[PDB]
Amino acid sequence: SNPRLTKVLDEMSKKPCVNINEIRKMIRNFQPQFIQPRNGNRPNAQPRTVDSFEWVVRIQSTVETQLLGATNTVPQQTLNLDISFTDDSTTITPASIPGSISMLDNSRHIPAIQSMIQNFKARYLGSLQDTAQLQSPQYPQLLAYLFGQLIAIKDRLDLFRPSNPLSLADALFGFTLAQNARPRYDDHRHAKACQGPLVIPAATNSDCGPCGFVQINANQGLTLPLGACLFVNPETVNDQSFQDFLWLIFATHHRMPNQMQNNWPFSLNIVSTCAAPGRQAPHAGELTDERVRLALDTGHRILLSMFNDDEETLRYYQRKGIETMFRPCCFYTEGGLLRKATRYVSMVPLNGLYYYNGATSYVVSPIHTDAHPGITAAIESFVDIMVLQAVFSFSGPKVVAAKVNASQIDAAMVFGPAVAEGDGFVYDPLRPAPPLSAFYTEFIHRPAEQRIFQMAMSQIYGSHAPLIIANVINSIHNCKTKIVNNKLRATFVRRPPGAPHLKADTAIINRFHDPELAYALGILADGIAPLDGSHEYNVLDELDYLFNGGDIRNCFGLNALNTRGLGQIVHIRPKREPGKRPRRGFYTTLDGQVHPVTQDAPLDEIYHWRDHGNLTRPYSCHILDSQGLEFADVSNGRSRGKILVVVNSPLKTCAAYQGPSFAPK
Amino acid sequence: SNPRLTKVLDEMSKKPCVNINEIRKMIRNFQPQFIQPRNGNRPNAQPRTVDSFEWVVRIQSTVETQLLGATNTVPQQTLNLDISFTDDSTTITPASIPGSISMLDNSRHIPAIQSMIQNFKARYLGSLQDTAQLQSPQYPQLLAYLFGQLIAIKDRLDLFRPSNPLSLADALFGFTLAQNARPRYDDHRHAKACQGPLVIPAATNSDCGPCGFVQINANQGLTLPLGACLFVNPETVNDQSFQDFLWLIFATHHRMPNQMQNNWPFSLNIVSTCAAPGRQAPHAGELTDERVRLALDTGHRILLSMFNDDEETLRYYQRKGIETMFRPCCFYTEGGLLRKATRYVSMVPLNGLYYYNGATSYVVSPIHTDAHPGITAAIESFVDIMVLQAVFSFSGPKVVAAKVNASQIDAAMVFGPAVAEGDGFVYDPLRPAPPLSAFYTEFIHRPAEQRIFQMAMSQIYGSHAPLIIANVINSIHNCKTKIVNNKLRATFVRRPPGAPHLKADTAIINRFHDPELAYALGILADGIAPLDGSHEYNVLDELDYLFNGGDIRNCFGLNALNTRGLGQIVHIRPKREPGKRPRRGFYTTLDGQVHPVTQDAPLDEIYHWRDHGNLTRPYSCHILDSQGLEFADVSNGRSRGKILVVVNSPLKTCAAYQGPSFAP
Amino acid sequence: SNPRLTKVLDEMSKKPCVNINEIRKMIRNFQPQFIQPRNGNRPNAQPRTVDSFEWVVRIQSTVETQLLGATNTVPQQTLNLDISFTDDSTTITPASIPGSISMLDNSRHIPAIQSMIQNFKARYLGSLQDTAQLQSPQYPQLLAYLFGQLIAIKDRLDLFRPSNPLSLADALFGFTLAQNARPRYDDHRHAKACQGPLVIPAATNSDCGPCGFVQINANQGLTLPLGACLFVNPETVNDQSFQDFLWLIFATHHRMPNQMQNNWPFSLNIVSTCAAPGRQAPHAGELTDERVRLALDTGHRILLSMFNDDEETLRYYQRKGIETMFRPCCFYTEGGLLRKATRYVSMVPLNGLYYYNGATSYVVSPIHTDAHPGITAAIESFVDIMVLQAVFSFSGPKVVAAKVNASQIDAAMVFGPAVAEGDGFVYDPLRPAPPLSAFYTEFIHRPAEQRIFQMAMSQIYGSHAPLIIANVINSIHNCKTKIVNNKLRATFVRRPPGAPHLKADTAIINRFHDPELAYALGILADGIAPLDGSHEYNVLDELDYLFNGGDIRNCFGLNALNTRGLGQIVHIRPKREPGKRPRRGFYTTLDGQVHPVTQDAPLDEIYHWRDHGNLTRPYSCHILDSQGLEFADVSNGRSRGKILVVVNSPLKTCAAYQGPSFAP
Repeated sequence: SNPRLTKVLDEMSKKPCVNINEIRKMIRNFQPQFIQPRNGNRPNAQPRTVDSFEWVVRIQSTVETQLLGATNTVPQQTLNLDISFTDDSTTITPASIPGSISMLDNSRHIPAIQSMIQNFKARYLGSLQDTAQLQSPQYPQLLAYLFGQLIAIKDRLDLFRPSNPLSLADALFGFTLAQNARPRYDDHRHAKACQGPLVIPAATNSDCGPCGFVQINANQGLTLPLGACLFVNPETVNDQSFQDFLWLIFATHHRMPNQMQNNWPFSLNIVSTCAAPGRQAPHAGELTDERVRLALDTGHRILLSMFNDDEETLRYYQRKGIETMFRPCCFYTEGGLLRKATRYVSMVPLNGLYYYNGATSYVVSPIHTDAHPGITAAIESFVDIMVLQAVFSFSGPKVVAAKVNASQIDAAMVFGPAVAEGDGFVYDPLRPAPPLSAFYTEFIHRPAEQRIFQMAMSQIYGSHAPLIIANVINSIHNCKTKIVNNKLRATFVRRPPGAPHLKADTAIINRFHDPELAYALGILADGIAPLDGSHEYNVLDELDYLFNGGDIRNCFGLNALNTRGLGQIVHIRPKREPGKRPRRGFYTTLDGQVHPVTQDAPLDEIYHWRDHGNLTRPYSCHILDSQGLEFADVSNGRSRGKILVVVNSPLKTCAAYQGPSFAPK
Repeated sequence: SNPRLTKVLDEMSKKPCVNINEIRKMIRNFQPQFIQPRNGNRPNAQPRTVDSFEWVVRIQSTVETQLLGATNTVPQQTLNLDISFTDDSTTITPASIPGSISMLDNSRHIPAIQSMIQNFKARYLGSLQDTAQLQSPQYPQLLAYLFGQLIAIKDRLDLFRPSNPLSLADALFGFTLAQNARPRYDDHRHAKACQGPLVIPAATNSDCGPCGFVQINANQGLTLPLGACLFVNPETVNDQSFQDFLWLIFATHHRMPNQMQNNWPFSLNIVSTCAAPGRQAPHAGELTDERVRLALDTGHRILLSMFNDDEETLRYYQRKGIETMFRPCCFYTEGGLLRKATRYVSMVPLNGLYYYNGATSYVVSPIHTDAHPGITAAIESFVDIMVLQAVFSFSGPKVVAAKVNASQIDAAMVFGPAVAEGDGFVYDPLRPAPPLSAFYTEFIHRPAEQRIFQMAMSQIYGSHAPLIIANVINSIHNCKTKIVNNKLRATFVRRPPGAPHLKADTAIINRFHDPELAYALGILADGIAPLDGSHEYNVLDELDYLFNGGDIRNCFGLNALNTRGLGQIVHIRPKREPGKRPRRGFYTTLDGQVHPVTQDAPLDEIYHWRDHGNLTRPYSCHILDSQGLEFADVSNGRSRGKILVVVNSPLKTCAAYQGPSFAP
Repeated sequence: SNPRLTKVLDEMSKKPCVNINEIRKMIRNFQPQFIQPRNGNRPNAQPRTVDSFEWVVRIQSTVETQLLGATNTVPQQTLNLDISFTDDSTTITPASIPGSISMLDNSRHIPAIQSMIQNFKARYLGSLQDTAQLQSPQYPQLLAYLFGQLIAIKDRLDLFRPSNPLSLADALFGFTLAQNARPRYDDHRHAKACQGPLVIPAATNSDCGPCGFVQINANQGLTLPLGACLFVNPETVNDQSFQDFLWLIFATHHRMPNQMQNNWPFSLNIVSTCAAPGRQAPHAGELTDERVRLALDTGHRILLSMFNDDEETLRYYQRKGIETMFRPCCFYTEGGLLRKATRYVSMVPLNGLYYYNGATSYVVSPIHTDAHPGITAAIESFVDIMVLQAVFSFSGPKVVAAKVNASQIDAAMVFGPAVAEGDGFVYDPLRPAPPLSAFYTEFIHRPAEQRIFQMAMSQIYGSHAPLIIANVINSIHNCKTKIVNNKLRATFVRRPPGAPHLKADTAIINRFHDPELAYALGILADGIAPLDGSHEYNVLDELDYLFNGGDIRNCFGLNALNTRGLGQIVHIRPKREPGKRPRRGFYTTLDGQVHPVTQDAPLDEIYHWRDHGNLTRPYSCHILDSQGLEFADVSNGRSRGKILVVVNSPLKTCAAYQGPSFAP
């Protein structure tokens, strides 16, 4: 019993959303055109070490409006997307909910492992023949996360070509470092990486690279260690690339923050049937580019075999790991927080029994070889943040404002039309700000911003939907981020810890980036209607739609003429009620003031809004309420013409303007 | 005929309880993080000897809630799950009920030794079957208990690095100890270990170490000793690991207190065809860690062989040997009631015939290889007590009070409808405190609790449950602990002298720990809702249910707002409903303090209680009864909000919340 | 529900496949004729050492056709069936699937040795049944593999007379070899034999040669060793032939590479009632050919006795030991894909108990007595690969290509209807070549291929098929070979450095050799017509079928006339059939080169291909697709002639052409 819900569901059924394969196909293979620090210009030559956490590759995209009837031409705007590309952040949390993390099934690792432990094992420990005690939990997650981090290191070094280079292996290990200095990469204020040169662990009897080793032979003993066990044939253990891959994984695991390092120990250790190949501990210049690449390949093969050859969750965890160092940069001065509350993947210490003999499959294009995986991971994340944006805004702007002496019992005041009763909260400013998990959770549980999310994600990803959905929900539940009174100034990565202040002391907490990108990519988009082609506009009625609780963005008939001469086009007068009583009218802006209008007068000096061109803040709630207005016309015609807007962006996907939406017709 | 019990049984059948194997598997590789003393904090450098009997390994677990559609920030709480770490108690008692202790069948042992004797042409008297049956039955129980005790000593001495350790063996054999000094690993008030260096028995003719030895000679008379006989092949008697294991057990048995060295003699006799290797008592440091590890492995091999290759009863007894060192601590004021009443194991002196020529089953994951055997052993006990709590709190909170005018009036004198009429007991304080056994014995044997406890245990364990049920029934049926009126303060391990009296002098004898742990583990949970995720409270009805005796712990809205609202959201006024004489509404707290409510006032001015976030004492029995009360809200429709709760405990298992319950 | 598969199964059932025995019988007495190097020609005098790893024994086979009613003389072609002769590879891997390796039952061995021990009054411990079951299972697999390797070494050294031979034993024991020199029979780059003279183990107290010896004494303890025990009667331990055989095996086992001497220890222990004869290591020439022949015979007798008198599994393992020297070579450009993926045998270390008092079954025709064991062993492998090829090429040619724009587009991008949609794979060349295992594993496990491969193998072999099926499935499921883009040139044995890229970079991974051999042998043949006798072609329809993707090898008329006509017999013109817009007919070759056909022209000017008489590459996948083409003849009705083909191969068997097929 909800007409809007059923209408939207039927629409989404009519025009299925574009599954992610198109996004991957489009983004996989273009190099960035130019990379520069977010605020300013790049220097002549890049410094020795990435040290300013603002460098961001950007993706230009512009809009030009064009129409006859206006006084002068309209200047073009630059809707460009940015990618953080330097700053670090955590993404792994221990919390969980039912679907947040699942354990794989060792239904094809147990037969072989038992048949290989029954024969080559001293004939005095007894016959095992039970195939039921080999039931340790199967959680091969953290390996993929570390793999992703390693790929991220490689990509970050490639993009920001430093002046004096070093081999990726050399930079990662950091042989020629100082006592407690930062690694060659990731050396800045926010950097979180174990400093100092990496230390090889020890010179024990049974070594097989960085991890422990146990053999199964007659004149020996057998005792499976506690962590994970990767049972492999003697052929590969004595191979070369595999040893290098193990060393690389170990190396990237010891650069995590010390505390998080203690939480999730690197417990891998291999068991086979041949003599232990002593640890090699490469140093100075043993590993080189091609050898590293070969090791990466073999490692990917190993991980795929560990995942029961799933390759869709593998790519998921790999993306999530690579996301600690690449991520989209917000676009609105509000502060770019919608991402910060959706970035956590639950995890558990790795464990289980794994057997690896061959390949069992071949994937045409794995993530680790696609010409800068960082960008593709960042955009793969953005294509989800935008869907979340679309679902939250399904009802209204969902503002959160500040008022002094607000009741510390309930924080729900009605703001007027265009803001549904549920949303539109308020909070005292002089006390610590709210936690921002006290709103989102309340938003994504209702059976209107839930089913939409369900079906949209289902169409985007298909069978491997639940995992993402479940996980993101968990992220929302425990997010410590808080709302703040500051601005990002649109040329920063983080709020400058000075005294930026809000224009209206309020924050809209459901906008992350302009919906135009959502339309272009084909994903779901809401509210705001698309602007790419000829449009019939009726100012005399569009403006009316505005003052009764709209937003200017839908009203592309106004922005065109905002200061091109709208003045001598339309007048506003209080009301001409021919009967009961001649009362006067007024309107309320996003602030509290309720300045009124008494007589006929040109519109240009009653509202007088800032003119950006044809790209205004979509959820700014310019006017909340207004009663008693007429909007007379002051020119025959000249208020029922045409307008043409052209937007060309480099990320136009395959099915660009054929996606579901429910913006006013 | 009872409907509630039928409903509970049906629900339990439909939703099976979690198998024990998951709980075992999820602890094998748990790394502890806190080893602080229970009360204070770790000193800079660890001592040289385990003296303060207050240390505890703390399994931290955090819960924090949030008020959806509000700007309030409730501080996060802490589920402090404490495991006692240095304190000695006894879990052995020679008193058994019919099913308590079984007799492992010697079906596969007698024929092998018969054939051995026949092959080596030894002249024995009488068919070995009847002589085995009457002369020596087959009870190997003891030899597993000592093994568990040894593992526990190792684990204890490992976790608490005493600033200059020696070895497992050097702190066990008491080399360089004064004749009155206590062993290094256990030196504190009221310990349970004999002191001074242990003395090896005199070297007689034939010895296989610390126990007698008898060799079987061709064409020569053979007569068995009186204890237990462990026939072995000659290849093993000359092994170093075997003798080292034997020595370690002998040492562990001569360290338990003096009086139990004359009731459970460690009698054993190795029999083989070798030449008596003679005892080679290790004297100086000569038992290195790898040698001790090999000793433990071979020992577990022999033990598992003796138990007819069962590995389940063996695991049970090995664990029961460990609680003598590692115990699960209580989480309430008047604790040490459930654990103190379920620890004993019925036992018989070690005797019978055994045979070990080679191992047959390869146990993949024995106890002693876990990350820390103490923790694994303690958690299983915790599960047992959790289920026992679940069954006990099936029909109320089971209060016991100390009212001076106890004789003048009968029971149900003070406890209104809250405490189910039939589960409240009183006793005048002139006499000493009663014996807890009296109450628990009557509690357990009611058909309603029996028929459910049996099913729960059977689901948890399976074919091996009956031993555990019988043993716990015996233990609870045999307990000397008294319900002492004093308090524990929840910041100690042993009750300190001079502690203050309990709250209202009413001990509650069901609680041992919060049920959230039981929910997380996926085991049977009592009638408490699981604070897991999104909740939709309604403060009016919720509050009304409280004043009918219900537990505040089932009221989420109140706990969330305990000090952040409820002074501007809800009021209390007397009911003026009919035209009859107006009456002053009143409600009765636990101690019989009838409280009158004459003039309507904000709730926070009529009733109070400490704010523990959302973790309040489950069965605190706050309001016994109330009559004539009304609750009206004074907020413009924002008294029906939503809350979110997150419980990220580190001991969550596979069956997260799939376990049965009473009030879903 | 699948009709094609049902038809194939019905046809296979109606026409049984040839039993393996005929193939074995038709090779026992085959005399090879050519021993030239694969590439060049035999030098005047043979070398003194086997170095060039390119020699091959060539089984020549000739086919020549004739155009009935014509004066043309097509030159005779040559089915070059090459058998690699000096090249070492490994066919051992410790990785098994459930049916891969069985455990021969010790039903008839334990009782005999039990009775022997009882008769000789030896004091043993424990009934031998359970000790056999747990302490030592019965896997004699290894000792047959070494025997096969020894036979193979003999055969290799025999065929290639190295201009001054010494003996089987003098080239095996490495007498007079430098500490770095390699053994005479195997001295070349990337060999697989340990170098230098082999060193005898030290002479201890009791030895029956190169292995330990234990005698059973009346009224004396007896304890078995840890490896395998081979009880024998005293009459044999003192025999010369037995010890010579034992020495030969020991020598062969110490010559295989160093790293497999520590994973498959040659552990054995003779047990008897004699006096330890002591090791008598032959040192100078003292193993004459007749003595070695006797050694081999007695050895095969003992082996057959150990295998429960099976002689089928024994033959299989003996053969599998030989391919390590003799392999069947490929007959295509991108070969070494099928044989490289089906060679491994799952194995377990040698152990258990055995008993040999006298032979019981007299195998008439053992392997080692054949004219040349290498050839006989290689041919059986060839049969296995032939059947495997037959099953693989059941639904198309299974192409794999290297297109740079692989990611941008999905599969079926280039391969028209010719390559069954679902059997074409691509990969960008930026990454290294994929693993062949990935493709083959998916190929084999489809139900359609499984249900036919099983039946084919069962018909060929019988009760012993399941071992072979399981072992081949394991091997193919475990292969490290990569699909390297390079070419082989068909005039070598090992891929030479610097060879040119493949044709269109598209490897085809079904072909191993021409199906005419499979037809002749009477085994299952893929969907290729057998060019046997009189044929009645019709060039028009035949040519039309080609341009629908069919294989040119099924078009006899075209191949016969490839360069003798088809420039004056048939023309190609665009189809002008309807009144719609005329369109330029086009056809697409393998590499996606769309070819337009605008003006009608003689066929030889539109399409070309090399003339190999009538033996063209079977699955070359010439024309993927074509649309809008017409074929009209310009000869006065002499385009429907007859042809004759004669295939007088020297390895024809009884079931000449009675085997099943797909397109009869």
